[PDB]
Amino acid sequence: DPMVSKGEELFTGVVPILVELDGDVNGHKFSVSGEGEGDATYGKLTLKFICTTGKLPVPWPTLVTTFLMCFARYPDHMKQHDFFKSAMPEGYVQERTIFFKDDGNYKTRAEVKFEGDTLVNRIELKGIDFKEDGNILGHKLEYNYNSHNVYIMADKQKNGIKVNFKIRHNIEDGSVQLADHYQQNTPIGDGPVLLPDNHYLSYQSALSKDPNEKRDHMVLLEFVTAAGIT
Repeated sequence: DPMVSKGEELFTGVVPILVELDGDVNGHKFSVSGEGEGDATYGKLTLKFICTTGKLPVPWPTLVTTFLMCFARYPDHMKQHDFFKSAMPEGYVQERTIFFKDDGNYKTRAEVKFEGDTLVNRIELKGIDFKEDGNILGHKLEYNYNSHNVYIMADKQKNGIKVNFKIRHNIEDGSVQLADHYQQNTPIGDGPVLLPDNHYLSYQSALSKDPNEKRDHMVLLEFVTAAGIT
């Protein structure tokens, strides 16, 4: 399929990645830079993020979703449902509202696209209505991350997709902070895109620290595999 071919030819090997985020949560301003690489053959991403403005005013785990679904491994039987690669190289827009149960919300807008051989994720994040002493602004969230399925459906009328899912972040008292994600993606280009049957992406995410890094940062390892269309 010459369409399926165009995304294979873009993602076949290891692709360098750059991430840039500008944040404002309750007027707490911050900037994060990320670098690393994806290998969609293995559904694999390796990234390191640095808060370049000092202390990150929110927990790192709250940002993991915001900080690359074009790097999903879609099994061979499922290549015709891979919207994300299909939008490339022109890229797509990923928008979210993320409602933290009993606390504030994030509204995110991202542009995911190639800048030459580099896959780039440019993000703006605005957070509003947080409790200065809640789980988020009071940094009560554990530095860890659970596995989660993410459910994709077409949004035919917008030539794109909608994605809905919940993340439960562990609190340090042993309870969980719910983070209910609503998402929409739309291609940046005017060309055809692959619009998927309902399926899901399975995520595993491991958070770590770079022993020689003094800035406030996060090392993120993610594996992402499409499923749910046998």
